[PDB]
Amino acid sequence: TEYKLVVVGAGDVGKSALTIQLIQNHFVDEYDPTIEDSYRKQVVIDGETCLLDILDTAGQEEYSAMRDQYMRTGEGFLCVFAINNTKSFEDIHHYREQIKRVKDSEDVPMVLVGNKCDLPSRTVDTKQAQDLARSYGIPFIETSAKTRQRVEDAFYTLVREIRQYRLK
Amino acid sequence: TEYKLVVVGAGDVGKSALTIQLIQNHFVDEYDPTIEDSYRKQVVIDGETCLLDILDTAGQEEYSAMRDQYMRTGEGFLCVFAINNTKSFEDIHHYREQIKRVKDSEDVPMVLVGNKCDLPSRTVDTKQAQDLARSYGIPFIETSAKTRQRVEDAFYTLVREIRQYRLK
Ligand SMILES: Nc1nc2c(ncn2[C@@H]2O[C@H](COP(=O)(O)OP(=O)(O)O)[C@@H](O)[C@H]2O)c(=O)[nH]1
Ligand SMILES: Nc1nc2c(ncn2[C@@H]2O[C@H](COP(=O)(O)OP(=O)(O)O)[C@@H](O)[C@H]2O)c(=O)[nH]1
Repeated sequence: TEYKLVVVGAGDVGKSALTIQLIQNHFVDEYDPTIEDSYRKQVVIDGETCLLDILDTAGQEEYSAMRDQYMRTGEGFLCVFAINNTKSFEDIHHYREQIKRVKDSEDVPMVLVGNKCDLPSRTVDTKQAQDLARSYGIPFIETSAKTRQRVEDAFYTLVREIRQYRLK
Repeated sequence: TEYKLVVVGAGDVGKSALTIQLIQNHFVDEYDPTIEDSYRKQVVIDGETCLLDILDTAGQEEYSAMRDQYMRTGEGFLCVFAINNTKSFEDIHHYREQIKRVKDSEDVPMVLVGNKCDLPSRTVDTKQAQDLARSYGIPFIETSAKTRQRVEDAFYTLVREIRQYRLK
């Protein structure tokens, strides 16, 4: 029943930073007497219980067996690039296309995120990213994990996209 | 075709340390003109191409949707405890039992690893661990990522267990 969110994108774009900040602000301790220690942590976003996973394909993950499994399991995807890393923006399309193939679906809940919007060394313009999101039919949000701008907004937006998809 | 190895165990036992050390010693750059950049890194152990994944269930992973997927995908498991952490040893049985349920199999290639054997603050005796491995019918090896003792031996042993299982 939980909303299954997957954060995906190139290395070093801030996927871990964004996810850690989200957890810090949204984790709760839940009483559950059907488990050994009687309490478990969960993340609740916009009234919805959420599971969170990060899909990397670089570094250690260039050796993983699990890429396609993450894409099959995930329900909605936060597609992250960094606004000072043109290659990370170019890499978005590959991840989206892979997700659609693995899920065998034209309709998958996604949000495009341009992270590191605090930085002055921008090489990806807001309009380039807007154009990409418009083509996909999805929201685009600029965020900063460093300055804590729109981090919550990005995850809330994805939760809404999943909720809408579940109504279809 | 690749051998799919999963490293599993409690938090802080040295799963990342062991895996990083293995990769450092066994990664190769492979020529493959069917991919964009023409080269990809792979890990080769005992002549076998291997994929590597780490299954954690604590910390960030207490929020994951992926536990059972790791267990279904993995072919052989390196079940790690630390010899200065009695709880991590007690936790092994739960992981093994979960793996067997998810895989719906009584026969799964595994190796039991007691890591941190460099430490003088031992609370898990070699004989306790030997007894557990004997019950399961699997090898037991003590390792140290810090002093680089038997790290390669642990992964080679698991590769042999998988190879034997593939012959059945
Ligand atoms: N300036 C800035 N740095 C960030 C931001 N988010 C992450 N970083 C830094 O970018 C690097 C990569 O972040 P990380 O979370 O490890 O990225 P991942 O590899 O995508 O998980 C780290 O040094 C972070 O501190 C951000 O919004 N602004
Ligand atoms: N003394 C000692 N420390 C180790 C050894 N392996 C890992 N560590 C330390 O134990 C801690 C946890 O290791 P880590 O690889 O992060 O464990 P994981 O959470 O199971 O992936 C870190 O501080 C490591 O440096 C070992 O063989 N000996």
